[PDB]
Amino acid sequence: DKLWTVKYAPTNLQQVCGNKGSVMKLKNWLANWENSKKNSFKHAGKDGSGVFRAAMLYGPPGIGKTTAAHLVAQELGYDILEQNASDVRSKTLLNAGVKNALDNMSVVGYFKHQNLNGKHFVIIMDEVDGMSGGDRGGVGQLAQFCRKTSTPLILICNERNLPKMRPFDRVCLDIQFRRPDANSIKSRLMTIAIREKFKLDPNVIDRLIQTTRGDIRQVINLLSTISTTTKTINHENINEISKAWEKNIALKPFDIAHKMLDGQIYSDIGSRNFTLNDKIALYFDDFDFTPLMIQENYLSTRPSVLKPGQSHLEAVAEAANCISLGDIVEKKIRSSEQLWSLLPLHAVLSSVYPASKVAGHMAGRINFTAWLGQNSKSAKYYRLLQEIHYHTRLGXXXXXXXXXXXXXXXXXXXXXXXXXXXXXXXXXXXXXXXXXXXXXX
Amino acid sequence: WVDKYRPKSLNALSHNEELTNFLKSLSDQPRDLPHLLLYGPNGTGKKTRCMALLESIFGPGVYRNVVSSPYHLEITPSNDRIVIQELLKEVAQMEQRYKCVIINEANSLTKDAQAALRRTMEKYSKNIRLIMVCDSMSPIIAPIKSQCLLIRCPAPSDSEISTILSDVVTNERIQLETKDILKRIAQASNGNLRVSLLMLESMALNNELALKSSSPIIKPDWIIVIHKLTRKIVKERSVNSLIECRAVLYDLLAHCIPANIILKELTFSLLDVETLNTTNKSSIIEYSSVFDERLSLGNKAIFHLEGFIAKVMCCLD
Amino acid sequence: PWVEKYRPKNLDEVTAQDHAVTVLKKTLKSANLPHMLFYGPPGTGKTSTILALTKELYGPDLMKSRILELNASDERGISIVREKVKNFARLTVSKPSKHDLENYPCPPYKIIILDEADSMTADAQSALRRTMETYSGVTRFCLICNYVTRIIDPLASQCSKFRFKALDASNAIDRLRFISEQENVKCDDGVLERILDISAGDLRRGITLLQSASKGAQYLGDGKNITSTQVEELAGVVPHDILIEIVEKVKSGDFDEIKKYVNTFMKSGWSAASVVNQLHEYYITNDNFDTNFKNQISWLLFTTDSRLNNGTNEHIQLLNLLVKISQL
Amino acid sequence: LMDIDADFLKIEELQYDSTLSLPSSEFSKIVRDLSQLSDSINIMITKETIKFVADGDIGSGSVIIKPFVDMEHPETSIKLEMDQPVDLTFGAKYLLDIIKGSSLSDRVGIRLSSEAPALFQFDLKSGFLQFFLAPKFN
Amino acid sequence: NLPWVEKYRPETLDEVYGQNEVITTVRKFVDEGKLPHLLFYGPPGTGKTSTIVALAREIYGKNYSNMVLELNASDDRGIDVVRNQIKDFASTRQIFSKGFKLIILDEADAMTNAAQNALRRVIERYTKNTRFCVLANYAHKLTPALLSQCTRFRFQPLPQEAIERRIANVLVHEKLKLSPNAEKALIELSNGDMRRVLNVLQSCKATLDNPDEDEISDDVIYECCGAPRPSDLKAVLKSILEDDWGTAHYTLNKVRSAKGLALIDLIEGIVKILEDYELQNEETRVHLLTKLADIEYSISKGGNDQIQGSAVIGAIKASFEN
Amino acid sequence: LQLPWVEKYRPQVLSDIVGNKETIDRLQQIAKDGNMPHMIISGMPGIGKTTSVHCLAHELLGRSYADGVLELNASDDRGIDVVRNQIKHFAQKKLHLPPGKHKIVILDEADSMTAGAQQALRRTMELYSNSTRFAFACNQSNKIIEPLQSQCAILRYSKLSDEDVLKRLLQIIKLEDVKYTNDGLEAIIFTAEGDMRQAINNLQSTVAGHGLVNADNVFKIVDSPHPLIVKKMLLASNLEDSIQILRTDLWKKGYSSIDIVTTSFRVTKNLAQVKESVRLEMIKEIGLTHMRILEGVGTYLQLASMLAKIHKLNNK
Ligand SMILES: Nc1ncnc2c1ncn2[C@@H]1O[C@H](COP(=O)(O)OP(=O)(O)OP(O)(O)=S)[C@@H](O)[C@H]1O
Ligand SMILES: Nc1ncnc2c1ncn2[C@@H]1O[C@H](COP(=O)(O)OP(=O)(O)OP(O)(O)=S)[C@@H](O)[C@H]1O
Ligand SMILES: Nc1ncnc2c1ncn2[C@@H]1O[C@H](COP(=O)(O)OP(=O)(O)OP(O)(O)=S)[C@@H](O)[C@H]1O
Ligand SMILES: Nc1ncnc2c1ncn2[C@@H]1O[C@H](COP(=O)(O)OP(=O)(O)OP(O)(O)=S)[C@@H](O)[C@H]1O
Ligand SMILES: Nc1ncnc2c1ncn2[C@@H]1O[C@H](COP(=O)(O)OP(=O)(O)O)[C@@H](O)[C@H]1O
Ligand SMILES: [Mg+2]
Ligand SMILES: [Mg+2]
Ligand SMILES: [Mg+2]
Ligand SMILES: [Mg+2]
Repeated sequence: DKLWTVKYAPTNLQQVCGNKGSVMKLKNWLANWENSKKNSFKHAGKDGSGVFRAAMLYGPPGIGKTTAAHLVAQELGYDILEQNASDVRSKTLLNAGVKNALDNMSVVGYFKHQNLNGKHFVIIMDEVDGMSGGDRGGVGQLAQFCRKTSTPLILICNERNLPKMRPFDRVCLDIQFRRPDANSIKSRLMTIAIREKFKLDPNVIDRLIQTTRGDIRQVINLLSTISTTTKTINHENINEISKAWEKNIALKPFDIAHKMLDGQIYSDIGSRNFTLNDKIALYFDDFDFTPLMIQENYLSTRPSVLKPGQSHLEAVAEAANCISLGDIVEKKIRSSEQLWSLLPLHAVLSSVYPASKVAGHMAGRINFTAWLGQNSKSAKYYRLLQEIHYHTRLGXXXXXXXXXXXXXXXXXXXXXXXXXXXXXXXXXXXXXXXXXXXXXX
Repeated sequence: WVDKYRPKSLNALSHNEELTNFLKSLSDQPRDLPHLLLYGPNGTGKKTRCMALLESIFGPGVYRNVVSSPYHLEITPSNDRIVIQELLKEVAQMEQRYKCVIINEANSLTKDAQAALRRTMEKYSKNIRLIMVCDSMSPIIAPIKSQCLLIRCPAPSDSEISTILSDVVTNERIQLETKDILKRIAQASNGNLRVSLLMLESMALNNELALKSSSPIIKPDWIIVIHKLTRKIVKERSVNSLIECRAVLYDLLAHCIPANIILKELTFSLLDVETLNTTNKSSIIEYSSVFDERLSLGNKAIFHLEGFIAKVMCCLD
Repeated sequence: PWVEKYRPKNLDEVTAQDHAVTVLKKTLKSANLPHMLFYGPPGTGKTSTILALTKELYGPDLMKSRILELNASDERGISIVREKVKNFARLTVSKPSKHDLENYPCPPYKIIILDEADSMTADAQSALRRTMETYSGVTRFCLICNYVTRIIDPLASQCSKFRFKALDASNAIDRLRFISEQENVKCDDGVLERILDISAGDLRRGITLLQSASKGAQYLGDGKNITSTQVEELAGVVPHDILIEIVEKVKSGDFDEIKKYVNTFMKSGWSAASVVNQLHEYYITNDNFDTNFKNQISWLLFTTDSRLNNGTNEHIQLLNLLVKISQL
Repeated sequence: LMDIDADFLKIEELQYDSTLSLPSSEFSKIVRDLSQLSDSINIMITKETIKFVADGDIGSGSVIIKPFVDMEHPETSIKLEMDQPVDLTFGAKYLLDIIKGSSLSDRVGIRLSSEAPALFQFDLKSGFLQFFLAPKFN
Repeated sequence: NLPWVEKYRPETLDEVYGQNEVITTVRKFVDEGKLPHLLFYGPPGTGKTSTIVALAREIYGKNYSNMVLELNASDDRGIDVVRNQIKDFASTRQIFSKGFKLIILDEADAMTNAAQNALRRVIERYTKNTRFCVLANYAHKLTPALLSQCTRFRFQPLPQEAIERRIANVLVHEKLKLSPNAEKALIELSNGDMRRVLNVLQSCKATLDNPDEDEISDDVIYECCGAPRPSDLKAVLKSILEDDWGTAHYTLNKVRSAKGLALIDLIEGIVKILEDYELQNEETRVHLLTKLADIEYSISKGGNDQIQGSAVIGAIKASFEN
Repeated sequence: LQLPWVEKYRPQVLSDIVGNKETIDRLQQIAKDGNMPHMIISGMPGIGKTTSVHCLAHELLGRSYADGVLELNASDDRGIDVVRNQIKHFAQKKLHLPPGKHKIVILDEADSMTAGAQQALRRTMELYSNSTRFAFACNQSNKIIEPLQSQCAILRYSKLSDEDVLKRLLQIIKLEDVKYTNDGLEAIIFTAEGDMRQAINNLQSTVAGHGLVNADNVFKIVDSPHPLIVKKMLLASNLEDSIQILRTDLWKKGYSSIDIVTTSFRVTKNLAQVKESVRLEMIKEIGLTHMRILEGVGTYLQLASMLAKIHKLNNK
């Protein structure tokens, strides 16, 4: 009846697939909070989680952040007072609302009372990187609370390295959540399936995760599509329903790359059963991923379409070039909300053409696009190198920094005696080091 | 390190006297300094020949998201024209005696942006003086060229770069076995003082401050990887190989390394390969000449670098 | 700066481009003055022609009273064009003074001049359209730019086109000699013209050399003229000899040698892509190269040039160009 | 109507350390006055005496009222059944919100206890509107 | 005192030249009570705005302003204006006469996709009571969902016929004479844009006029709208084809600088003058059109006037080795 | 009154949609059960998305559609405020429905919804998914912030095959007694490229002005270069011949330079006569020129170079 992500939502931190390291880091902080307070938050314990009034969770969509924060709170007996983007968190309302609970106790904490925190709040300011123009000065006031609160404060966001999030930098314990581990999600998904009365090839359960880029919430929803679609599952159906489901609802981006890369469609015969018009049309079946898909695996095929006496390499270079050209086209299509009339050309230059040059037998296997997550790595690191520059600009363009900050690595990693010497003799602090350490790594 | 021995004054300028004097003879009217446009390779000493000229004119204490100082501010376009026309004009309120503004990477400015800065120059030129640092005065509209000193900044000679080298050791107490170790460095960075120096510190901390004839030149995290890729490209020229080169590129990019930079080094670390005849090479540059444009006209960089390698593996195999 | 200190104060002052001005003069006596689009290379006299036409038509009195100007500096968004611009446009003309009615022709209309209209968001240009069409009865626009391509077809249609041709070395010397005289500048022979060639068309730059250079010839105080080679060194042009190295290094020479040499040029040499421009003028003029050579070299400079106008890597592009011309 | 998943609480009649009562219009004025001085209002019931204090940055605010009973107008009388002293501090914002019940009953009952939420009550001819306010930290 | 461009603006439908197929269908539609949503698309100065304005008058007469709602790129038309003002007018009956309302969205292609999308949803919900007319230079800049909502009427470039006719009208109510092949030149250079014709024609009624009865020649026109002339252009070709480089490089360099011409113009004219020759090999044609087309393209982005010129000489020359 | 046929013959039940069979059935099943997940239906213009969702809405709620469905499209206010109130209030609304049914919120043209608003929607559909389910309809799912994306199923829609377009085309023909020709229908199909709305609209405009739906009539309302001519220009054995077709039949007749290219591409695509490899190299050319036309240089010259390059390939 209820969505699956709901009915199968963790009930104990003992069910959060992944980030277990960060969950611990979280739970701890929420434990030593009373003491951290007792000590005026000036004793950064062996964890550092001691000089921070509030914690800042962050990471990709559907990986357990909101589940952890809530759960870690309910586990230490505290009562929860949460807000999110659906609420108005402007500086005005913020100061006329929650500001008042920063040093207050739960009225529910009484009619519930052995609980040691039952009468205390854990403020969960969720979806903070979602505070728009409907929250004037919200981040500022919120970042000010991280310094003057008298109760645990937990903030969640997806992009910690954003400009809007700058005011939060030095003010709180930011624990990172990365994309859960496949085995974790694979194991979890299995458990689900079993309880849902069905089985699935570990190769299917595997590529899903790969498509979902780790979004455990998405896979769960995506996995509830089978039983919800068909009326009655049977002994045999299980093995075949995967097809219609996988090649349609689930891994559709794959059945596209498959068809597109099948040489049988480019041979004189099939060449007219599945016309040029159809090949181009396959593109409009997911014009979002199709270009990414072809580029991803146009070089992992055993071509059957090569002209007589044409090497696999040569034909690839031709598609390589076309892939390149199609890009030029895309950029322009995305430079003017009014250029969609160029998509057909892009269909040809980014998929159909490159494909026809190497279509045939599938040597390896259709892989999801590497470009997306690969675009996260590069981006998430430019932000780092950036803040590092806006700290060394005192001592070359941000570019000349990553192409000259090589020597620095030595006199900052070399042996790790002369510790303090170089470190401080650089005008760097704690975060100035922890940050420069990440990228350099 | 390198930041240490940097000329914090014009009297310290030890490079290109023709200009070092040009700057002195130019600072003879601290109340009348025409706009300035310095162009040239990187690490030639221009950006420093700037903040050193501002203490010569303004107060030496002229050292302190923008880099502001009690005498000047630095603008780095890292839209953008909005900032130019807005910030600047606001700084034009510096009268109620002008103020200097340095435009780093005047190449990173869009045609639609420059046009704004131009008019802005001709406007409050009384309260504002511009110092534009850049390389290759190609993407700079003429309206600007004829409103600022067209000053070039040729890099130091191999023999002149070494001179500034043996000096650093004399202070850091380094042991130079001979001049060789130095002169090799100058030819290694080909003129990039930012390198030759940041280099002489690298192969100096690895040789225990005792420079010996065995000089393991500086080899940054990336530059090396490019060469290992330059190799794989000449050895194994197959589709399966290309797939590998991919992951390498994908990682050079994910580690904040400019794609147009990868192309550059790679395009030349291939031409230095003796195992290639006039043909292969003259076809390699052309392919880079072409794929260079491709990069500046699109967004997904790999798509362009990969296609470059493919055309190469064919030019060879 | 003589550049602005010598800005034509009257429509007559602007010589260079007259094919358009002569027409402006005669239309000056009519309220039928069409909207206009001035366009041409840099510093050809466009912005001058406007202010002049205006002074010549309104006189300093109604000057700032019934004329609005917005340039690359001023903010010109969809919001501004539909507001400030549309407002002053729709607004009723101002009442002339008794004196104005006596010295200047006070047309029953105001003027909106959008200089550097070249860099206006197409959106804003569009918002300009109906505005500068329904208010022709009292308002008239002037759009200036360097490329017609940058101005939306609709507007190019509404405006009467005025193509400001470059400044021919013949049209320039006249206005140049008049500058050297009024400034007692000890100019040599191969100077007056060398200035125009180096700054072909852009008179502003042609004058900026005649000023930033003569002030340097006085420094020497030698009273000695200010020859050719004297100039260019300031303009940014590359030496003639350092060029001959190129030509010869290409007339014969393997790959590596050029790549080797080119590296040298980049290393420090005048980071001027203009090397291309000069390699052009050379080969096309030289009488020792066959037509078949002229032809192919022509196409190559064009290719590399086009490649260079895309923010490409200076070095790469230039290397290839030399390596290709050599194969020829 | 709305679909509300109410976290039903178990309110139980407790024995508060002190139990006063006074005109709602008065409690209102007092609360409104003091709230201009601090974000917190301290209510002290010591030696059969009602004392409200507000300590801010601009200054402090102190109000004290002694029990009595005017037979002329029973509704303007201040009661007070103390059994043990009480010193609690409440958020000014919540008192400013509770005083809004000052249109239902001309009198307001207040029951305080060191270990429980304060209880402000307004009497209705056939019921009541009561507020349970949790205190601040000590 | 309106500049001719505006002065001779069709006051009624019968005054619009060269768009008859549109005028007739539209008028029939109104008389038959089956007027669909309209999309008038075409290049500049073809009669689009003139036409709906006139069509609107003719339909409502004076109740115009109170029965018609017009907005254009000069107006604010973001999503807010659409759900509000526009939507309001579309869902509210008329105050005066009974019938359907009319909303005119001029230069609709200037609207954003967001707004266009909202616009479309409004047009969908109130199609049974209100009529919309969208105008644009490019249908392709219009959301398919919007376009798919109306009947299209392409306003094509004014044909010789039409333009020759209007020229006749202006010559009467204006003491003006135009030589035979001078009217022809004006035509060939206006590319069917009635707007450019009326413009140059007054750039002469204030140029040559001395005896108030002069004769406008081919020259007066070619020079007015700074455009080449067969003789000049057709000469520059010869110098390029026959004479040496140095010589041709001169001919071109002079003809354009002495007449204020630009490669762009010359190229075009040449391509056509050259399109009639009977070349030897077909490749001559190909490579020729190719390079010339490449040149023209690089110019639109500003390369190097000098080189690009030598490029034209080279291309034309090189290709003529057959 | 002038009831548009795109509206008059709009599928009123999941059955009537000639959509993407596979996916539609998926919906048919959700219609019978009731565990409708939040979903984002994306795809090209006019293939039956908005129809689809509304049809799913009914078969699920029957007489409840009235109070259990809240539609909000581009013509409505959908900012932070409405999302934080109207929408939220709706999900919090009490409505007694059968075991597996939930209230539906339909946000059409969802790619127009500002991020800030989408951002403020997140929590609402997460907290009240037990009584309220969301359906997003758009052309670009790319414009939907990921947090919302991970909360729902993504259903891609494909353009309609010519067969499918043809069927619903005939179904309307019978109910309207329209006089048609086979070539006439092929003209509509050919010019709708998988867009049912576009097809129908044209069909009606075609009958509304010529009664009989024949190729000649169809291409009259379309008013674009007639396919036949464009074809005879791309196949001309001599470059001189085709340039004449471009000069006499296309340019001289006043067709847009954009009009020419687009049709050229469309025709090259269906040129079965030629070979895949060939049609594609041509397309690559027509497109290159096309993009040139879009960058301003839409000159006759350009079109000529296009045909020239074509011949170079169709000769090699
Ligand atoms: N790490 C995890 N382990 C187990 N189940 C998970 C995990 N992450 C997500 N889920 C499922 O996904 C649903 C939502 O996860 P949340 O923790 O609320 O996501 P989130 O990381 O806050 O995502 P946002 O709001 O888009 S940032 C839960 O109700 C779970 O069923
Ligand atoms: N035709 C001319 N006659 C006389 N002086 C001229 C002429 N053209 C330019 N000048 C000089 O060049 C300077 C610039 O002229 P402007 O009118 O500002 O040029 P422009 O054509 O508007 O240039 P842009 O903005 O770069 S396009 C003036 O101050 C003049 O002294
Ligand atoms: N078909 C025509 N018949 C007569 N005069 C015309 C015609 N087309 C244009 N004109 C003249 O050109 C001027 C502009 O025509 P408009 O109808 O405003 O053109 P348009 O098609 O709306 O142009 P845009 O906005 O640039 S697309 C008018 O004032 C007329 O004098
Ligand atoms: N698959 C289909 N079967 C039958 N009729 C259809 C189909 N697709 C579209 N139609 C007709 O086209 C009209 C509009 O289709 P819609 O469902 O609104 O398309 P759409 O995909 O939502 O388009 P947008 O909003 O522009 S993306 C309907 O009212 C139908 O009459
Ligand atoms: N004249 C000089 N004498 C000594 N060191 C110099 C000189 N010029 C440059 N350097 C070195 O180069 C570094 C920075 O180069 P920079 O001035 O920014 O040049 P560019 O702008 O070409 O990159 C300095 O910190 C310094 O170590
Ligand atoms: Mg969450
Ligand atoms: Mg100007
Ligand atoms: Mg119009
Ligand atoms: Mg829809």
